[PDB]
Amino acid sequence: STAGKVIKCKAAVLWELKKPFSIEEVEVAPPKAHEVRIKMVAAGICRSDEHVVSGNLVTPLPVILGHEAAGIVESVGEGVTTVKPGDKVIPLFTPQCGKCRICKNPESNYCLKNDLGNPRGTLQDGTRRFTCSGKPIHHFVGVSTFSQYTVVDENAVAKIDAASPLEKVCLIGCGFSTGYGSAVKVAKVTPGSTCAVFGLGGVGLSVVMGCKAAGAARIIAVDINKDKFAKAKELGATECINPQDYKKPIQEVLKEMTDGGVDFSFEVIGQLDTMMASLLCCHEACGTSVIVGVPPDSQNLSINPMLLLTGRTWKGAIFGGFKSKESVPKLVADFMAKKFSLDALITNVLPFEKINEGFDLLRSGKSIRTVLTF
Amino acid sequence: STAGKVIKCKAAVLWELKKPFSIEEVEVAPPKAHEVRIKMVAAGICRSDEHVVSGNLVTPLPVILGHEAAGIVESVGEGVTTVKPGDKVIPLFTPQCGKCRICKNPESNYCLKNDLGNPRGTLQDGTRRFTCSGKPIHHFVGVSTFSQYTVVDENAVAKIDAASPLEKVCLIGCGFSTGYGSAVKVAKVTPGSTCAVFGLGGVGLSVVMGCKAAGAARIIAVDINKDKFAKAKELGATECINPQDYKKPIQEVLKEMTDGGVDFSFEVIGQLDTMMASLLCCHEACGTSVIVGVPPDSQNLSINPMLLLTGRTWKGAIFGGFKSKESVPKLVADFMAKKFSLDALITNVLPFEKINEGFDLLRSGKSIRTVLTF
Ligand SMILES: NC(=O)c1ccc[n+]([C@@H]2O[C@H](COP(=O)([O-])OP(=O)(O)OC[C@H]3O[C@@H](n4cnc5c(N)ncnc54)[C@H](O)[C@@H]3O)[C@@H](O)[C@H]2O)c1
Ligand SMILES: NC(=O)c1ccc[n+]([C@@H]2O[C@H](COP(=O)([O-])OP(=O)(O)OC[C@H]3O[C@@H](n4cnc5c(N)ncnc54)[C@H](O)[C@@H]3O)[C@@H](O)[C@H]2O)c1
Ligand SMILES: CCCCCC[C@@H](C)NC=O
Ligand SMILES: CCCCCC[C@@H](C)NC=O
Ligand SMILES: [Zn+2]
Ligand SMILES: [Zn+2]
Ligand SMILES: [Zn+2]
Ligand SMILES: [Zn+2]
Repeated sequence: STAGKVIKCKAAVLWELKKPFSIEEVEVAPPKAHEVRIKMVAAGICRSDEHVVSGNLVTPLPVILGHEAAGIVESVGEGVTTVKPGDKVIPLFTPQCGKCRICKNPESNYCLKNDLGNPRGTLQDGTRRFTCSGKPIHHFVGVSTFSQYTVVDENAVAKIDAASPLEKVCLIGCGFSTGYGSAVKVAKVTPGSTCAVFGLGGVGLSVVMGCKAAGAARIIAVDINKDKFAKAKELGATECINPQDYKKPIQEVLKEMTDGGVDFSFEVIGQLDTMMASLLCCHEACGTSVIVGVPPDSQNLSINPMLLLTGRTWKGAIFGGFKSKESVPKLVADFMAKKFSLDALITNVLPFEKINEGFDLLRSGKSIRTVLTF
Repeated sequence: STAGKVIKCKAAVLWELKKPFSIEEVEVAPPKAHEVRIKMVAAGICRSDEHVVSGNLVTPLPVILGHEAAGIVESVGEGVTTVKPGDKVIPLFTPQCGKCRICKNPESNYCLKNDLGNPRGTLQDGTRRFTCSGKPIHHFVGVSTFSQYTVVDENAVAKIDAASPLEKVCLIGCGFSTGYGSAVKVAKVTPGSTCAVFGLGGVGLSVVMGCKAAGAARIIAVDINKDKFAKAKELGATECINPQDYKKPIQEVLKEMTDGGVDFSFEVIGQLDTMMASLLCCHEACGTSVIVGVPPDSQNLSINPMLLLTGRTWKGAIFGGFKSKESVPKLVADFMAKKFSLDALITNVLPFEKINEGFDLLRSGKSIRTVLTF
């Protein structure tokens, strides 16, 4: 048994910005009251993990990254009632404490227990459960899934269908839920409408899927990488455009294609130029622009408020606006009923040991989601 | 009769920025086939008219301003079907053509026939109906109500209850509907929510009324002029604060008062600093901030997109988001059914000829709405 004991296991540790992950042996303390230790089965590689490597998203180093994952509960601390050993689960980078102002508000999901805003790199009690040869190792957004075992707070873990294929449903831990929810729950795309989606990674394609589920008439997929277009069309895009092809700014291109602008635009890249273009490309009277991509820390846009006065809405969200713990089981249940499929988003499957290869596939533009198997 | 003939009458003309209006003898052409010539009865003085005088809102000069009004139809073009000579009517500075993409969208109201953004100062056929000593004068927002007679497009006039008191319901032609709608329709203020309203002029007080009607639990009225506070309390505000009383910026004061920020914030002034403060004072995870005020023509806000990414919604609207021609009769009918009262907003009544005194009252902070009688 490992229960009650310190586990020595393999993890991918980032010691320095802009450097490869190091496969280290690390020490993983057992779960305290209201904590859950998880044995990872599958972890996806998301651009947000790469934002930390590049220094675009600041969090304390050294760190174990990883936040899109599925696993099986090895054990639970005192007081835990919602999961138990052997349950299939998905760790929640956005917690759902169920008690804070935000958790009680039916329209919001950014729980006050998150470690996203001002990152400390700990669990909710303010300490770390990882050491690598006595040196302490920071957590990432409470979940740190690029390790064979991790420890997370009870309110940051969801119990899912016992029959769930973890190598696929890990995507519901971040990329798919974020993209799909940004369309169906944050934008609330109306049927018959026209949508523009900027960026066709795992998250952008899931936005395409959500717009299709919502009944959009037109979904205009925008990417500088034309290799992304075939999958975008497969998942419901009606047209694909590459900004590099044009002398005009892409917002003007989109407005001229759509009788003055789209009804719903989504920025799913994380760049200020495209966030501006996404806002400007939605119709000034009836358009809604949603920020999904995470911009580099603390860089500003110059905004003429006249852009909003005529009737536009500009908004953003974390995790597709889904309240994490109650939504994740439902989305997995939808997956099990084949309401949507995730296979098209999973381009590569590698053993955990090949994390760096999986990141290079992401940086190269060649992959959508690489899933790491433990 | 005057039907089919040029009418000679008086109008208040603005010949130059930052100068008084001049009461001039003008000639008003008969209406063309889908136009309506109206005899004015009552016109309100809105800050938006003063924005043109001060150069804050750009429009071609020389011009006849005025857009908040009620009157009696003198004559119609032959293709007119929705009003007749003798009907009471409110001119619509936002038209409702009933045909365009925006008019057919249930959620939007900024009809494509508008002369609001990028104004030409004409009627919808691109021509003008006013002359002074035979030389043309520009219209304002399609309506030009500071004149004893004006001509408007049919799609920019609503027929109202023949029994209604025109010296009161003229406010439904702008200030009241804009504020009220901004709360109930644009923000969709929810029962038990907290709201902050920046600016307590006729429009801001109408936002206070709307938040109260929607059942907000707290309505924090913000004004640098504390003489505006007693009326705000009368109309539903729970608290009134003056930013100048505090050592910290008003957004931080409001966040600390409201467990992290209001659910709905409204900027009802037209200044960039208060648009920023209003955005920042709504809660980062669940807040909605609405721009109502008209910003000055040449200025930008500096916005970090992270402000929206956590879950904020930022939007603007014209005329409270009301589809003008269908809504204005219903709001007049609500008034006649005693659902709300307008008397608190009307602080001064003056003859048309004393228009410059009415603007002086507005500029000195003394009035809410002055209504001019013809
Ligand atoms: N808000 C959230 O809850 C949330 C959650 C997950 C990820 N994200 C963010 O969403 C964004 C997308 O993540 P992903 O994993 O799908 O990324 P990805 O790197 O797989 O995909 C991004 C896509 O954008 C394209 N692209 C890059 N620059 C472009 C430009 N200038 N113009 C047009 N296309 C461009 C790329 O070619 C790529 O196809 C990232 O910023 C990520 O951090 C946000
Ligand atoms: N979007 C629309 O359809 C629409 C329609 C009508 C009016 N408006 C606009 O709404 C705004 C308000 O119109 P109004 O007629 O009520 O104006 P108003 O001048 O009567 O009132 C504005 C109030 O804001 C207060 N104020 C000024 N500066 C302030 C500051 N820095 N901090 C706090 N309070 C401040 C003033 O003391 C005053 O009470 C104007 O910009 C006007 O153009 C917009
Ligand atoms: C609020 C800033 C945090 C945004 C980045 C979150 C990211 C780690 N989540 C999923 O990819
Ligand atoms: C497109 C912005 C122009 C808004 C000016 C509207 C104003 C004239 N209406 C009422 O005050
Ligand atoms: Zn919570
Ligand atoms: Zn992610
Ligand atoms: Zn007005
Ligand atoms: Zn129209």
